[PDB]
Amino acid sequence: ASMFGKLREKLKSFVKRVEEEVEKEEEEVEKKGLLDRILTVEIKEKDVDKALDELEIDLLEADVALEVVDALREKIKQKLVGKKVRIGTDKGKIIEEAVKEAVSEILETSRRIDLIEEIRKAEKPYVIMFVGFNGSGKTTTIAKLANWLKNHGFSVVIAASDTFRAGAIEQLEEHAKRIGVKVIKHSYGADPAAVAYDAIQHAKARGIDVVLIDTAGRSETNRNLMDEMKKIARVTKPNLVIFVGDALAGNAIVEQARQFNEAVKIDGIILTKLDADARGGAALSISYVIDAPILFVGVGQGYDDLRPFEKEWFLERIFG
Amino acid sequence: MFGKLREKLKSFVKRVEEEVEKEEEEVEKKGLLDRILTVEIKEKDVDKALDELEIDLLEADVALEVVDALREKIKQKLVGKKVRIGTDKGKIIEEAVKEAVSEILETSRRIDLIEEIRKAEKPYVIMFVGFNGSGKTTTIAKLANWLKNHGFSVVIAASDTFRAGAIEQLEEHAKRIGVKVIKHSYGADPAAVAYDAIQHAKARGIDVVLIDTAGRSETNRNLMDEMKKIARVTKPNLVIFVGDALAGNAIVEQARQFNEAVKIDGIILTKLDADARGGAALSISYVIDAPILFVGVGQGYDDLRPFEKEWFLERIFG
Amino acid sequence: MFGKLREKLKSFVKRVEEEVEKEEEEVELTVEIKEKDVDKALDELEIDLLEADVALEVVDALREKIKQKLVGKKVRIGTDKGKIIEEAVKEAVSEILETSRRIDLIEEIRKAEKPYVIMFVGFNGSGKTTTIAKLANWLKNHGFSVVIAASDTFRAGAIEQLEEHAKRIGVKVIKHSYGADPAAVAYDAIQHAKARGIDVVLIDTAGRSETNRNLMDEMKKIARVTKPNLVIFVGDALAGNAIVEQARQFNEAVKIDGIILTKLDADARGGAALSISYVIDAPILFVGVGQGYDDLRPFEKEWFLERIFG
Amino acid sequence: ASMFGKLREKLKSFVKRVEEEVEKEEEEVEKKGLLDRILTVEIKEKDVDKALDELEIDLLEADVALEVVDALREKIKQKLVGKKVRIGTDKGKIIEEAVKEAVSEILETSRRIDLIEEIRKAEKPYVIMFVGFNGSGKTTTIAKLANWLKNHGFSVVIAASDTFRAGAIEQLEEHAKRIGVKVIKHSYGADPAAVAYDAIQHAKARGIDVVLIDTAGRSETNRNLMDEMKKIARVTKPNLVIFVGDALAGNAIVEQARQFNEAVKIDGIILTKLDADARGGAALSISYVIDAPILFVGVGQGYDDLRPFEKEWFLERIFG
Amino acid sequence: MFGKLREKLKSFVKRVEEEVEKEEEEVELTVEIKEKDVDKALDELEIDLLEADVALEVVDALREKIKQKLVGKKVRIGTDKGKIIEEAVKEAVSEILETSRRIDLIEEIRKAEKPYVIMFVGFNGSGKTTTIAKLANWLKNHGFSVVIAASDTFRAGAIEQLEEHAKRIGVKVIKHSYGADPAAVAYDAIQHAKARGIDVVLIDTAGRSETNRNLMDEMKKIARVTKPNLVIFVGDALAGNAIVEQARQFNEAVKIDGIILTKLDADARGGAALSISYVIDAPILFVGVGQGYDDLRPFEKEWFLERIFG
Amino acid sequence: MFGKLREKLKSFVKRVEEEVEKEEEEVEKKGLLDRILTVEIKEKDVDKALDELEIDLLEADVALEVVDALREKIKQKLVGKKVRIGTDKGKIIEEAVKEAVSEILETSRRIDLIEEIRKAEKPYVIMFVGFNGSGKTTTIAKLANWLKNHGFSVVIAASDTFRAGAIEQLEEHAKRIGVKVIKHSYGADPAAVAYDAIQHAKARGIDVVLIDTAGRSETNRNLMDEMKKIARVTKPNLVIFVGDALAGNAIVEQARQFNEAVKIDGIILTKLDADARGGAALSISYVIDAPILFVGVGQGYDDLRPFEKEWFLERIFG
Repeated sequence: ASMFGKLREKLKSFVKRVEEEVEKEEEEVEKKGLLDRILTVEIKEKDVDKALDELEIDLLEADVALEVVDALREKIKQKLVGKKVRIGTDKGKIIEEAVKEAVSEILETSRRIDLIEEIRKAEKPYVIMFVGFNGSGKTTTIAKLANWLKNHGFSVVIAASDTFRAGAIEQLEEHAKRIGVKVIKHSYGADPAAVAYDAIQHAKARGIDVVLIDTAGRSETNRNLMDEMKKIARVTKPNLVIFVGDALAGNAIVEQARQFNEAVKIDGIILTKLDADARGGAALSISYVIDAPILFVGVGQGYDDLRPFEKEWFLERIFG
Repeated sequence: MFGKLREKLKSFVKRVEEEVEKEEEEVEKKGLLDRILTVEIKEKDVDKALDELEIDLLEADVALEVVDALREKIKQKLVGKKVRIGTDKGKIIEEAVKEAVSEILETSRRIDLIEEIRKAEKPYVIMFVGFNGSGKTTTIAKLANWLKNHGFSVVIAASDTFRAGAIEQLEEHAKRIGVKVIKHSYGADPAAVAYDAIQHAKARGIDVVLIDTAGRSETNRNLMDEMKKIARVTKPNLVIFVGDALAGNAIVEQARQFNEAVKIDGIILTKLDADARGGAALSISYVIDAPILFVGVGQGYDDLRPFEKEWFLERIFG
Repeated sequence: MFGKLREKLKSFVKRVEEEVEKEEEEVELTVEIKEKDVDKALDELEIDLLEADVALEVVDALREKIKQKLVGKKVRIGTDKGKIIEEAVKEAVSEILETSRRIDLIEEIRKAEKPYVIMFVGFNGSGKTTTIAKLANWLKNHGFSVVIAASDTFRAGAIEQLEEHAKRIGVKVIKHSYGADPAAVAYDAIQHAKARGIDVVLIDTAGRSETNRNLMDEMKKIARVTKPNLVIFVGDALAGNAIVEQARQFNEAVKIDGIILTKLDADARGGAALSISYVIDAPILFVGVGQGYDDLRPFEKEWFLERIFG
Repeated sequence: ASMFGKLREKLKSFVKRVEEEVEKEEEEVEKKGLLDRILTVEIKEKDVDKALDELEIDLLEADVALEVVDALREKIKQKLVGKKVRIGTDKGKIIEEAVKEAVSEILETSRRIDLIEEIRKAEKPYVIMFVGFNGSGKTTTIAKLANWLKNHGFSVVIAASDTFRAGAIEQLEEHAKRIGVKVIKHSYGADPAAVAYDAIQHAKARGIDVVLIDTAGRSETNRNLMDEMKKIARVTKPNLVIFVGDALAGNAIVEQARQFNEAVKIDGIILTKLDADARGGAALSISYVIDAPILFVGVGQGYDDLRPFEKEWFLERIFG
Repeated sequence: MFGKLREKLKSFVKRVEEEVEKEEEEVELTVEIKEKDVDKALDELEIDLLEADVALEVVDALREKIKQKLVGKKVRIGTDKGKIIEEAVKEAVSEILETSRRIDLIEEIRKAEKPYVIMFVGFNGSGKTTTIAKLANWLKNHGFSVVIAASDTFRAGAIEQLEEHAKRIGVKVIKHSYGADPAAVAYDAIQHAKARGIDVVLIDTAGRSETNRNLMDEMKKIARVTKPNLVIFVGDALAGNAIVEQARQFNEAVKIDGIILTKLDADARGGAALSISYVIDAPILFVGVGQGYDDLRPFEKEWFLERIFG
Repeated sequence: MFGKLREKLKSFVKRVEEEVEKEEEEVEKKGLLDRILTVEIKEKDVDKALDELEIDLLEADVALEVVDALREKIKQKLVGKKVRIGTDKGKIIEEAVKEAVSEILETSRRIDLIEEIRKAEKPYVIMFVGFNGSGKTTTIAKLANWLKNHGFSVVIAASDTFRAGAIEQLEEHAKRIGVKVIKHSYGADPAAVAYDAIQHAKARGIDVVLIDTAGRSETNRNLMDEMKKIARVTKPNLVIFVGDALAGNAIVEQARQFNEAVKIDGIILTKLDADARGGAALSISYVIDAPILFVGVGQGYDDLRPFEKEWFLERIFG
């Protein structure tokens, strides 16, 4: 549980800095003998500004996207400046509350997504396309989501559209064998869209609820991964596009999502290896940047270690 | 040769046949054979088969754009069509497919090379684009020969300036057929060399200028930007994309890339005689909306042959 | 130096001179230069210029100017045609070097609310790191306080070199740990300058992409964070087959305000140096003509023209 | 503790196969009515040979070096063939005992090394050179060994001869700061041997017991990592050369050690991330191939998670 | 086909013929070829052969043989010099193709305790995978049972292709999971062949290093595990600037017993094909002269010589 | 220029001085100044300083072999040496260092180029080895000029067959000084071209053949094997390694690699005038046991200058 340790440390450091400025403000009032007229201080811009400048530095070093750093700064500044604190109250809690609110607001996307609700109301099959670079944990995630879907009453078939990774496909089939879901695949190096469109036809004929599409995570010979993704999305017309990312790649995940998003619009996000994320700045940033909710998080190597995302659990982890 | 594509078009016909058969058996059931002599193909008859054809065609390297256009050209040529109960549906259905494929090979311009040249103010400038290993260099030698045998004078610009090997090869074949090669020093500016060739052609009253271009980015780097610069400077009458037909997994995407930089007027496919798949070759004209002008069906100078849509269709449908 | 450029401009002038003489000797009070006198020479000039790394855009603008100055120009018989033609050409070249805004660095710093923030862009090997040290020295010698941000965070070597030079000339370098966020370091440096009333902050930036993401995006991020007063492209004049394309690329991401060309003194072709300002629409501010600190010289259009013609 | 799971599974499978052949042999005796004359069976070659052929296949797939596969086969064959088993005894235990012995014999190197004993008897400083490719965990290991050495009464200095990795050096110094040991370093890209020779001079003058040399784990521009290692070894004349390897790189660790060994002779081995090794074939093979004992193993991310190697703990892990 | 080789051998013959005629016409019962008659032509032959991909070792051996056959040779006046010289040259070339042991494959299989194990070595693109299928077909057509080990474990594509061809010709392929240990697969295949009384096991191997370790080491490991009856190098005849070096490399790790050259029919230079057997000291066993199964032909020295001379 | 090396040799002298001073102060203590006029340098006086010099020299790019040889040549030139109490030790100590450095520059053969050529049976064949960017090509042009100005006829073989750029450059400079360049087509066999050059020289009675060689592996590939093949075929009288002196982190290791393939007889260092470090330049002759023959101290033809050990020592010790 050194989880989000670096983010937590920088937010903690900000709170302390401001707290100490507020404390000087109180002592000034006490010293000047103003206690016969005033028992509160009003947080001023000079109490926060340097602390805000250093938070910008610290958060950028902690992998927080610039956009999110700016949104956080202004929310906090707006919540604090002019805020009245009575001498002898816990100023730390008042300051931390503003930060916590700002962070919580950062986690809001213009759409929450109830996966089960979305599938139930939809004309079957409900088609989910996965995007992401190799190493993100896409393949395992798809098996785990299949398991979760099945455990919730839905039938599922998987399209192996990662056609050039015979290893990944073999893995995919072993897991799918173990959970009783079918994998549709063609020959090595097959056309990814044909494979997926095939899995869709299979789903229609056998009345399967959900089609999950495993995709490639690198470009093969002359044609962009992004182009291939657009072609799969044109052919399969997904109900939902999920971006998969490795929480440990703090230096790349937001940018990876940005690249995919420009090609095929992301509806939802899944973060793997989150339990091992000792930093947290990227994970905190991604929903905001892509304006898409995090649907699931990987917190272990077991099938039940793919958990639906809960905002409050995430905040608990950041703040303690 | 095109066997794969032909295998797939063949099985689609078979599947539609089986559905039409059930349509007839259905008429049989209601004991209406005594008064109804025809059934009309319904969408329910072609639908699953069309989905299967989409799969099959994508796996055979047919571009998405073309697969979608084919589905609709066919789906609409069959649905509502009346067929005679008891006859062989095979001819009829295959006919519609054959038509759809034929329309797919229609581009918005046809190009009569000799006619375009004669009417044009000399020199007529032709720019070739394409990646290396598609036989661009040899193609340019062959096309030069062809133009001469039709009475045009020709000069070639060696604007593939970083490939000394290719340039040597080019001068050989050019000396062999009595055509001049204009070249500068190693690593010269491609546009400068081609512009130079053009001034020479004006001065000496040459009919045709062929610009041999690079087929890879140099260190500087970008191939597409280099092609843009050459087109800007030389203002080509005609831009021809050269591609190796055996590269079914690439050739269409190659053309798309060049097309975005400099608009392609015509296509030449090499090694087409050896193409036993044909999805890409079938796709390229539609995707780029440019006619295939010649095809390479051998290693002889006279194996670069004017493209005929009809020969192409025959090869497909056997 | 600019030898190749000079040789081809000279042949063009002599080529037209012949046609003009050959028209003075067609009369026999004035002779008029005609289109037929400049065309073939212009076309050959185009070939020659392209071979000397002159950007096409610049080649075309030169054609246009030379043509509008010469065609229809009437000159007295007996006069020196070669010199009149060359003067036209020289005017054309001089206009090519004229940018939509000359820039007085010192004036811009003084009239600006401190700190004046300069962001450098360019690829590695362009002399960026050394150039920043020299510019810092120059700025100090005109009585400005200076601080340098080591935002080239993945090159421990270049940062040591920077710190050594800076120490010599009494300039502080701000740096974080290895591979730090470049925008964070620059922002930090700016907060310091504010706190210390420093006049100038120089931002040293990466010159390659990391196992990470586009150099171009990184530059945009830095620019957003620091809101530079001035953005300066650094380029190596010997890279005639590259620098103009380099600057186009950068200019696309973050608008360039001025150019510094290094190793200019060794440039014996010059087409690229002649082109770069016109193409990016930014003045050349300093040129590097040696390895000494005083070898980063403020740029003079005149000096450049003299090197080109004679 | 899916630790060494794949190796364990293949050895288990071998035991079962032979056990079933022995069981048929017993039933044959019982069936033929020979119980009035014989109450034991003698394991024959035909009882083991196919099982031995499949063990060779299985062990090669489990990353066991060929050399070790051959040694294991012959030891087992020799222990089993002609072995007398009384009907009604536990044949499984008898067969497993032979396998366990063979495996244990495989772990014997012509030298065990008592590190503390070696340092105490030596003219100070005792110089240890580390070799290994990047990603092996060399740098962290050196800090941890420094800690262990210090906790055992020895003073320690570290040479930063990994001169081109400013990141790794910074890490190295943070850890060394935390445990109170000095790091000697020069400028970026400095000569690795000069740095190490410098740390040795420092050690002589201040009477430090141990010098640890952090080395590069990749070739820089034109000159082989192996050449650089030979040059460091010529200059520093180490008392001990330790090869560091990432237990998770089952496909490479034995070969990595082989390459280094040919250049500078390895005295001892350290395996990191062993606790996470779900295979075990390489770890089992390395001592034998290089004829060098494993001195320490990494079983966690804490400083006390670098543990002295014990053969019996290793066998316990393999067999259960 | 072998055109380049033919052209240069022919010019050498004609060059010496002149010197010999020019010596018949110096007498006037016999004329003796002298060193001064062959030297300059030999030196020019050396240049020409090196340019046609003939290995230096082979060029030198040819010099030696041609020289020992011609110098001091006395020929009757009136005789055809060109033909006598050419016969010498032809003998030299023929000896170059003679290896320290011709090999009768069928005989070796029959007289050997089954299974006879063949291990193939070579780099990707040499036609190894296709060649193994064709060799399997050939072996079956002579009444041997065959099984193939898919030890090229990191190429899912090539293994599918293999399995397709093999299925056509009634041959089983043994394979494990993706990226399996190559030696393990081959050993497995051998245990099967034993169990099933199969005559021949063909081992298909990798033709590049993985994110792993040297192809050459992998080949040694496989050879140790399988103790091949025969090791066969496969090479693409069109790779004249590579194949001999390829075989040297392999031969160094695992001794090669024989060679198969593919695409031989398209080879219009031939220097490498002429060289490979002499250099590695192994016979060429089969040549690929087309895409049909019957286009893997047993190799005939005579056939090769006829293609070279006429 | 060589400032780094000079900085380090300078500080070693200073450290030995300080120790010798303590030796004298020690004599002072025992009140023996009245009868003893000299002290002899002991190993305890040079030891720590020699360890420091090892560090300093390694960091300055001095090869290990040379650092070790220097330590011993010095340690043995100083230990046991008597110095005069009260004088300046600086001259004395520096003298020993200067000597050690001088011996380090001694190779087992000296090479008089003109003399070796005159006595040899023509053509005298010289093979150049080295990696690209070390100025091999230009060096060969300059050396050609020099040979001519000393009355030798020269032909050059263009065996750098895959670099059309370099070959053009070479022909220019060669035409400029009236020397012939023998070349074949692009990508020709280097040994064939050089052998060809040699036959030409015999035929036309040329004194000297200079073989321009490749400086990188081609796709085939190996550079060293290619050099072996060329030496085997051409049987060089002399093999010269060319290296850029500014590459202090590489040049010695480059020479080692070539030396292992084909034994180097002499060395030419380019851009030496710009070398402000000098550890590598100081090291190379010893490591390879081959004399530096010429040095490049400028861009002029006459800036390729015969090497003089004495000039070199002066440059170091100022």
